[PDB]
Amino acid sequence: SQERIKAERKRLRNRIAASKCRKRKLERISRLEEKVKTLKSQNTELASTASLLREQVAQLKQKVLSH
Amino acid sequence: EEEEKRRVRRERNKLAAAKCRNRRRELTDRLQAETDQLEEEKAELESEIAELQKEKERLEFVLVAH
DNA sequence: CGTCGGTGAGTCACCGAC
DNA sequence: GTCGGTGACTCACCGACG
Ligand SMILES: [Cl-]
Ligand code: NA
Ligand code: NA
Repeated sequence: SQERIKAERKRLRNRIAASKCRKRKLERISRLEEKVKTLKSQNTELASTASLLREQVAQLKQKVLSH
Repeated sequence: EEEEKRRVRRERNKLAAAKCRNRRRELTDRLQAETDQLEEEKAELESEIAELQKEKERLEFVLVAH
């Protein structure tokens, strides 16, 4: 019947929308987990560069102050 | 009444589904807040580095002048 | 207006863990 | 061998919109 075809087509459409909806949820999580892992790595590198520069600056202030 | 174990199962699985959806919402909110904070800490570090590199070179040119 | 798509929630089928 | 976790189908609900 046309009532059955219409009800089945609606279920197909909604099944497509649900799969897309679920996929976007998991992709957002996957994207965020990667960005967190990357930012942690980058900030560790940046912290070590800052630490070195601070010591280099400290020494240079001492070389300058010795004049 | 034999099929009443079926009813308790539906009630238990209903709560399990709600818990699964709530954990996914919490994880998303946790990761977003974590990302926001890490992005802020990265900006501050990049700022401190830029100022330290400037001061390093300033002192280097002061020293070369003496 | 009337139908659509996006989303929350209930359900089923399935699986892995203890 | 039972239980909870989760992917997927489904229905209810609502706002979007031609
Ligand atoms: Cl199907
Ligand atoms: Na699918
Ligand atoms: Na929960």
